[PDB]
Amino acid sequence: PQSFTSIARIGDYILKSPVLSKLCVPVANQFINLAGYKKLGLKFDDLIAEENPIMQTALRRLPEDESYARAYRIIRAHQTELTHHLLPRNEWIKAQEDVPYLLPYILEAEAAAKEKDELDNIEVSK
Amino acid sequence: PQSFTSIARIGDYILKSPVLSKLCVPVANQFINLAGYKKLGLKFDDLIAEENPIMQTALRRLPEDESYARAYRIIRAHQTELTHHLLPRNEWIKAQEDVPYLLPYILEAEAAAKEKDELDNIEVSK
Amino acid sequence: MAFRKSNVYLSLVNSYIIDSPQPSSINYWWNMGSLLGLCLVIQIVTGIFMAMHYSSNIELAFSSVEHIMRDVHNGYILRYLHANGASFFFMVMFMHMAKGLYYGSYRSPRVTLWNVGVIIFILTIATAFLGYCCVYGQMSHWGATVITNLFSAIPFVGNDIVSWLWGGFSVSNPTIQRFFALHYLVPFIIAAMVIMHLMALHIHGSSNPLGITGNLDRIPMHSYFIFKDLVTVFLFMLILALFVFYSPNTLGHPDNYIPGNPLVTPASIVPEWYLLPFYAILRSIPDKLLGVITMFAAILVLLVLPFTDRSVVRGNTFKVLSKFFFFIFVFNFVLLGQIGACHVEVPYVLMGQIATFIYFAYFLIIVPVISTIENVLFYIGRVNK
Amino acid sequence: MAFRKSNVYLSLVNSYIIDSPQPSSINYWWNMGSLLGLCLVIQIVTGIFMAMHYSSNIELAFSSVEHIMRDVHNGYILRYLHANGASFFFMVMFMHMAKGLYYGSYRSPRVTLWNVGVIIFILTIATAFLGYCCVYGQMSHWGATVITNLFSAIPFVGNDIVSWLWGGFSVSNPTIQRFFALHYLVPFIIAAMVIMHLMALHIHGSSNPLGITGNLDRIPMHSYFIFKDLVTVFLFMLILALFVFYSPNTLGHPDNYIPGNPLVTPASIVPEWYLLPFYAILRSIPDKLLGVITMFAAILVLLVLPFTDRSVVRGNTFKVLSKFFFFIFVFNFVLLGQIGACHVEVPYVLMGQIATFIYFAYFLIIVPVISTIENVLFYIGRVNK
Amino acid sequence: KSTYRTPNFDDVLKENNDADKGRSYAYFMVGAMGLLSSAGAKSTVETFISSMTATADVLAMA
Amino acid sequence: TGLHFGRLSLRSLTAYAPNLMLWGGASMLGLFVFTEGWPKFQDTLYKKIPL
Amino acid sequence: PEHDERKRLGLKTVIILSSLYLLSIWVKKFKWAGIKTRKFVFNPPKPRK
Amino acid sequence: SLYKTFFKRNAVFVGTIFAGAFVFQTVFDTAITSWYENHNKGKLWKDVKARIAA
Ligand SMILES: CCCCCCCCCCC(=O)OC[C@H](COP(=O)(O)OC[C@H](O)COP(=O)(O)OC[C@@H](COC(=O)CC)OC(=O)CCC)OC(=O)CCCCCCCC
Ligand SMILES: CCCCCCCCCCC(=O)OC[C@H](COP(=O)(O)OC[C@H](O)COP(=O)(O)OC[C@@H](COC(=O)CC)OC(=O)CCC)OC(=O)CCCCCCCC
Ligand SMILES: CCCCCCCCCCCCCCCCCC(=O)OC[C@H](COP(=O)(O)OCCN)OC(=O)CCCCCCCCCCCCC
Ligand SMILES: CCCCCCCCCCCCCCCCCC(=O)OC[C@H](COP(=O)(O)OCCN)OC(=O)CCCCCCCCCCCCC
Ligand code: HEM
Ligand code: HEM
Ligand code: HEM
Ligand code: HEM
Ligand SMILES: COc1c(O)c(C)c(C/C=C(/C)CC/C=C(\C)CC/C=C(/C)CC/C=C(/C)CC/C=C(\C)CCC=C(C)C)c(O)c1OC
Ligand SMILES: COc1c(O)c(C)c(C/C=C(\C)CC/C=C(\C)CC/C=C(\C)CC/C=C(\C)CC/C=C(\C)CCC=C(C)C)c(O)c1OC
Ligand SMILES: CCCCCCCCCCCCCCCCCC(=O)O[C@H](COC(=O)CCCCCC)COP(=O)(O)OCCN
Ligand SMILES: CCCCCCCCCCCCCCCCCC(=O)O[C@H](COC(=O)CCCCCC)COP(=O)(O)OCCN
Ligand SMILES: CO/C=C(/C(=O)OC)c1ccccc1Oc1cc(Oc2ccccc2C#N)ncn1
Ligand SMILES: CO/C=C(/C(=O)OC)c1ccccc1Oc1cc(Oc2ccccc2C#N)ncn1
Repeated sequence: PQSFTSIARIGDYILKSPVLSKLCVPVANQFINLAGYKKLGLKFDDLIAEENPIMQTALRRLPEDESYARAYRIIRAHQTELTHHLLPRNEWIKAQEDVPYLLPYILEAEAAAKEKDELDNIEVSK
Repeated sequence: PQSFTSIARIGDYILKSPVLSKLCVPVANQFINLAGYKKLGLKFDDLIAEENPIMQTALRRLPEDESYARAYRIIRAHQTELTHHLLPRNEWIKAQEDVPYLLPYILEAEAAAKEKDELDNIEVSK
Repeated sequence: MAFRKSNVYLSLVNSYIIDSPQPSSINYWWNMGSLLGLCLVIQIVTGIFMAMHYSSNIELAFSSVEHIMRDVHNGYILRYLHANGASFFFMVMFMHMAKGLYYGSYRSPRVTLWNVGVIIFILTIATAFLGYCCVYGQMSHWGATVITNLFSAIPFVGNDIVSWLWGGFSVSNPTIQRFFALHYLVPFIIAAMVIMHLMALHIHGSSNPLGITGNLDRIPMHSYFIFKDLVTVFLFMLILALFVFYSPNTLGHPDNYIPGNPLVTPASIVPEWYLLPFYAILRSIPDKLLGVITMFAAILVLLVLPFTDRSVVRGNTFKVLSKFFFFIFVFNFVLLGQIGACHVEVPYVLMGQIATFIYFAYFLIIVPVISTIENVLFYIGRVNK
Repeated sequence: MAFRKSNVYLSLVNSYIIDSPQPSSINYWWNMGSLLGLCLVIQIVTGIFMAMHYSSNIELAFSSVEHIMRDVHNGYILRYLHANGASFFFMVMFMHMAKGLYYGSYRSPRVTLWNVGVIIFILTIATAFLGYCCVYGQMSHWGATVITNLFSAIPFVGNDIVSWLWGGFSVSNPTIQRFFALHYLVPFIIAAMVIMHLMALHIHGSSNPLGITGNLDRIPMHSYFIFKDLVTVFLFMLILALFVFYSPNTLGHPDNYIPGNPLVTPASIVPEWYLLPFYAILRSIPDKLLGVITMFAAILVLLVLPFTDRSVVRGNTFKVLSKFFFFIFVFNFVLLGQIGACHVEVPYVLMGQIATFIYFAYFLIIVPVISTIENVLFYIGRVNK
Repeated sequence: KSTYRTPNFDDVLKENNDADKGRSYAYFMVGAMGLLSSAGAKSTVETFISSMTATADVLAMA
Repeated sequence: TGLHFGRLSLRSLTAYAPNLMLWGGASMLGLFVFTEGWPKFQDTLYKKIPL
Repeated sequence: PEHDERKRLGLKTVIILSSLYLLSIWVKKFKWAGIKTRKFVFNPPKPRK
Repeated sequence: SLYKTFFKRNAVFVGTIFAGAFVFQTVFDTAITSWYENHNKGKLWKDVKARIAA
């Protein structure tokens, strides 16, 4: 519902401020560790809801070696959930592996859909 | 429901008898003229119900120049029926044109299905 | 695509009454099925509004209907449209089934469609029987006494099915209260069977009056058969309005305006006109157990027609012998209705026994013999041998 | 192919409860939907058998229910299973809707499925209101007096909607007779909405407790979720049997065993427990017209949730702030039910006004603000800038 | 590693498989469930059906 | 040398000869259990020596 | 007046429904054991295809 | 073997669960009624009528 262009605009404003990045960034690190998706072997970009045309475009353009690895992490998380267990601690996702791999493909598809919408409902002047 | 092999067995027995072909054959000529399918431009083999596997086999094996002419006679008979009229008298089917064009294809498919059924439910003896 | 094809609820509407391919040559006999859908809505809607004022106790049932006729605003319109609308429902249903017999609509691949229709006909008969009991007139009490006493002749279970149906020792107060509750329910079971009836029709489509394939020339339903349906809807409503406002008691019995008395027997016990042929079949068997079996066999014998028709042609359009014996069967059905309204007297007793035999011999003897002969006459009139 | 896939009526059965692909990780919260189908069958079947012995006149209605409890064979089993079964129907429905809020089942592409469910919830509330009137106890008469008098505050049409709903000048004999006839009908409209509810579910399937796609690992319904459904069916029947046979009047009010008297007001007018939170919302607005609008807005505000949830993640499993405020909303709903059973006294009047504000502020203020903040915390906790 | 190597299943496997004992105990529990479900469904229908017989006030005027 | 005809078989019924003794007997056991407590079915079923 | 009969019929119903509840837990856990002990292994495929 | 004599032949696996449930009804109802009346002895009407005979 909220676009990723809007999320990146608010988030990059905080990260450039030296006083706002001392307050919010320690709170965001505690929020992610309490969420617990890394103990099931998932990255955050695996959790994005995909039933919309922007996300279907970005998933088509992903390189195929990363698409095979994403499918294994989702399947392993479903099997761990039905057994009501967690993964062994040496199989958890580390923080330096929790990178936004899908975010540049999403932002490129959002900018192209915005430019098409502006050209389709447009004014002229002599 | 009654097979064409059974109809041809009864009908060829009457036509070989010289006393039975003097009684039934004048009655059959009055029966066909009172039926009235020739005044709509149809032959009798156009009237056979086709929603069964034997008739679908025989319609596939018909030569294509006869299949195009059969489709035109059926379409012309539907248009004449909805106008509540008859065809002009010079467009009626004549008796020497009302030939059984589809009957040899039907009898060949019926004999092959009977031989398959006898070999599938069969006895042996030493 | 368009929104009428992509939406989940509108695509069911679009594939049934908008874009469905119809054969181009069907006539006005193919309009009876949509009139039956209008009749069922009329019977349900007038039924709910009358039920807001009705009492089902045996001391209060007759006066509740008189309270509807006198004190409810437009209450006489609700009752007369309901009672006359039941007779119009049976007349359209008789013509709808006779269209299927004539054109061979029962044949393959439409056997499941014909079998579901026979279940609908049984449930409609049971519905009209239960609503007639709720008046508790003099014909209501004694008609329920005659029919419920038939089931005591069943061996070993008969005397306990009847008292389980009465809730007591005769037709009394628990009988009328349970008959009104069953009368509310069965029209909702009929509406579910109509949905199963329309699903089987969507698979194969309709037949046509020539009997041959319709896949070569189709026209869509919307604005051609929608406007052809409007002609018969307005003619149906006009004739129904002439009965409701100008002659509202012609299709009924004047003994039903006397309250039910279990000590006085009427001089003649007569059903409504649409149940009169089945009443004459029952009175033609002297043994009581064989009479109730033959009465229920007159409906179940409709299921043997896909197996006793031996013709290789679908329908009666080009068959002169099948045309003649179809109309013999139609006027035999009218004669059986007239015998069912007479007294048990000479010579109506023997006439009803011969007409009962002709009814069952049509399905089991006449149709397989005549259709075998017509197969052979088509062959030897063409083949040169 | 097999006959369960080629037949026209069995392929609907096969694609729904036999071969339908389910996500492998759904838990026991996904069993509440099939328990609601069993509850609707139980309420319909016990309803027909009691209606064979019931009289809806205002002089006879209370004694008819006492006649069922004393004279009908196993009649006390039919009533107690019916009255306690209505409370079990509302408890399973509350847990079914709260599962949808927690896991984000309302979101796209399941908005049509959520909207049809809100219509079902409205029709179930109206059904239970009409059946409570048919007892004509002392709580039945005065509860109908309070609710029907709310509609006279509507401008220009209000004083004529109420007397059209009464059929007269107060709650009287035409009111009870029309309320029993409406009570028979609305469960059949509910059954048709359940069929439309299952059609929309077949298009997209179910969600799963992780919130992500289930297309990668599916197992069929038959012998896995059929036998998982049997565990909760037998536990449901065991707890229902403990209430019907061992404590049958715990979930009711003892004033409903006094016959209805329009001249004596009870000391306290209290609804059943499952309508108590909506009763406390109505009593917290002093103006009479704005109170009945706010009472109906408490159900219709469920439709704004697909538009006020701003998160890019479906469900509450990985969100600690949305978990906290979900359980704030749950215990606020329990407190509103407790306020609705108290007298209008200090300090329960102010407590009900604050709890009414918290109910509406969850859907319109708390959910869009918290889900926007959780979008940003996920971003800046990962992106190096 | 090699797909011909099967992972460790030893904490769930029986010490002796003995196919005529494992089948026999599972079919005892499924058979006991169909036994009790049929006796429960039979008494349920007879409770509803017997409510249509004559009431206690009707039998008192016999 | 050949067997029976018409979408069934006497071979299909010479193996299914003595088991509609027990598939008919499956629903001989049907109205066994489903008919109990009736006043109808007790002059042939309650006369037995136990219980 | 039904008080003595209601408590006798309730004892038969609770005993039967308790046995069906305990048997359904055993049968569900037997029929789910193949899914619950399933194992997965990932080997990354070779590129250029 | 006792699988194939009790649960294989499913012409009577439907049958034995339909016939063992018939004799189950009378033995179960006799056992509970005897336990229920012995737990409440001295309070029933038959225990009262035996010494209001006077
Ligand atoms: C309870 C009663 C409820 C009444 C509600 C209405 C129910 C009507 C029941 C009668 C019925 O079923 O009629 C069916 C029957 C059709 O059978 P059929 O194949 O012989 O005739 C094709 C079609 O009529 C041609 O009718 P035609 O098509 O020629 O009419 C011209 C026009 C339509 O005109 C009308 O609107 C007049 C009604 O259509 C056009 O062609 C012009 C378009 C550019 O109609 C006939 O014409 C046959 C006459 C026999 C009717 C005797 C009924 C015995 C019971
Ligand atoms: C009201 C009348 C209706 C009666 C029936 C309705 C039942 C409603 C219960 C709420 C619900 O459906 O969710 C249950 C949820 C557990 O879901 P889960 O899949 O994660 O747990 C699978 C388990 O690990 C394996 O469970 P397993 O399948 O291995 O064994 C079954 C277990 C009983 O299971 C059930 O009865 C489920 C209700 O048998 C045993 O306990 C063995 C010893 C006898 O529980 C929770 O998430 C939190 C627990 C408290 C919930 C109570 C809240 C009620 C308001
Ligand atoms: C449980 C068992 C139930 C049994 C159900 C039987 C119900 C019988 C009750 C009466 C039903 C009315 C029968 C109507 C006949 C319908 C047959 C039909 O659909 O059409 C047949 C025929 C077609 O004629 P064509 O248009 O094809 O002619 C073109 C030239 N070949 O069209 C015609 O020729 C129409 C001729 C007019 C028919 C007159 C029939 C008179 C009926 C008297 C009714 C009396 C009621 C009091
Ligand atoms: C207009 C209509 C409004 C409807 C509002 C409905 C309010 C009625 C109250 C219904 C209570 C239902 C609350 C639970 C709803 C189920 C959904 C849920 O909360 O998920 C279960 C939750 C999650 O547990 P997990 O973290 O293990 O699973 C995560 C997925 N992998 O696991 C849990 O935490 C379960 C804990 C449940 C405790 C809830 C106590 C409720 C007490 C209510 C008592 C009411 C009678 C007095
Ligand atoms: C297919 C649907 C129906 C049919 C064929 C049908 C038929 C009948 C008939 C023949 C009568 C006797 C009428 C008379 O001669 O006076 C009757 C009476 C009655 N029916 Fe129906 N009925 C149907 C649906 C319903 C429904 C759905 C309801 C209620 C919700 C209902 C309520 C009543 C009532 C209250 C009476 C008694 C009043 C009267 O005599 O008109 N009916 N019905
Ligand atoms: C409430 C009752 C019924 C309703 C609403 C209904 C509705 C319909 C409709 C709309 C059609 C398609 C249009 C038409 O051919 O007229 C149809 C066709 C058909 N119906 Fe009915 N019907 C009902 C009862 C019956 C009964 C009682 C029978 C037979 C015993 C029956 C048998 C058939 C058959 C065989 C067809 C196919 C006709 C053909 O394709 O030529 N129906 N029905
Ligand atoms: C979703 C379905 C239903 C619900 C939620 C429901 C609910 C209720 C409730 C709450 C009562 C008051 C019970 C009490 O406290 O004594 C009641 C009474 C009654 N209902 Fe229903 N009902 C449903 C379906 C039906 C149906 C379909 C019928 C009839 C065919 C019916 C017939 C009756 C009767 C006769 C009473 C009065 C007897 C009594 O008090 O138990 N009910 N209903
Ligand atoms: C008589 C009433 C109802 C019946 C029989 C019913 C039935 C069902 C069934 C069988 C399912 C699929 C299995 C499951 O997820 O539990 C389902 C899913 C669902 N229902 Fe209902 N339901 C009813 C009422 C409602 C109500 C009142 C709501 C919401 C206001 C609702 C909303 C939903 C939603 C959102 C789902 C999808 C859940 C998911 O996929 O995770 N339903 N329903
Ligand atoms: C051959 O091709 C055809 C075809 O030619 C035609 C015409 C039709 C259409 C013909 C029909 C007869 C379909 C329409 C079906 C019906 C009208 C049956 C009615 C269905 C019901 C479920 C009846 C219930 C309806 C009601 C209105 C009951 C509810 C009553 C209420 C709400 C009033 C009570 C309210 C108050 C306040 C008292 C086809 O479907 C079709 O197949 C593709
Ligand atoms: C996601 O995958 C799923 C899924 O998870 C589930 C759970 C289901 C579960 C399905 C259900 C729970 C079915 C829903 C339940 C209903 C639709 C019930 C409808 C209610 C009725 C039809 C009531 C009808 C009752 C009667 C007619 C009884 C009438 C009483 C009579 C006749 C008394 C007898 C009279 C005399 C005189 C003896 C799915 O279909 C499904 O696939 C989509
Ligand atoms: C099996 C027999 C029973 C089936 C009956 C079928 C006929 C049902 C009535 C048809 C009337 C059409 C209703 C309006 C259709 C528009 C619905 C819609 O716009 O879909 C939704 C709006 O959601 C709703 O609020 C639905 C309310 C349903 C109200 C019905 C009482 C949006 O449309 P959507 O984009 O989802 O379309 C794609 C669907 N796959
Ligand atoms: C209003 C809501 C409607 C919801 C519809 C849900 C579907 C409910 C059906 C439930 C299962 C019913 C089992 C049907 C048995 C198989 C059908 C069959 O035997 O059809 C036919 C025989 O015809 C009949 O006698 C129909 C029996 C009427 C059934 C009325 C209940 C089987 O023969 P056929 O080869 O044609 O089957 C293929 C069809 N495509
Ligand atoms: C309650 O009385 C109902 C009557 C009625 O016509 O209802 C519409 C009726 C009146 C007088 C005499 C008999 C009456 O009922 C009936 C009932 C009836 O039912 C059947 C119809 C076809 C097949 C079997 C039956 C039966 N049983 N067949 C004939 N008359
Ligand atoms: C006939 O009295 C019915 C009552 C009942 O509880 O029925 C189950 C009742 C008894 C006493 C007082 C009020 C009663 O009814 C009601 C009715 C009610 O209805 C609504 C519920 C939600 C939203 C709007 C309304 C309304 N109107 N909300 C609360 N109590």
